[PDB]
Amino acid sequence: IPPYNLSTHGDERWFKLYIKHVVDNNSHIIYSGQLTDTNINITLFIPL
Amino acid sequence: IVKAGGKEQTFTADKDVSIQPSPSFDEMNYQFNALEIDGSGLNFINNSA
Repeated sequence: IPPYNLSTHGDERWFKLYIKHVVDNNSHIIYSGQLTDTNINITLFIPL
Repeated sequence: IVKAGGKEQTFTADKDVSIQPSPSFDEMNYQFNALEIDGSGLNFINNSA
C-alpha cells in the first residue's frame, strides 16, 4: 500500500482490501488498517 | 555466490531475476530463477559434501 497523501487519499487514513470472484461476486473484507507515512507491506493468502 | 568444492559459480539478479522488486527501503525481495549448480566437484568427506 503506498504511503498516505491526503491529497490523493482523503482526510482519513482509513483503507480496506477486498476480495471478489472467488466463490461469489460479493465484496468481502480481507484486510483493514490505516494508511501510514511509509509504504505498508501486507501479505495475504488468497484462496482459489 | 556459490562455493561447491572445486567449483565456483555466481549468479546475478540482472540476469537471474526476471522481476525487479520495488525500491522501498522496507524490503527488497529478489526472487531468482532456478540456478544450476555443479554438484559434481563436491568433496564428500565421510560421505558428506
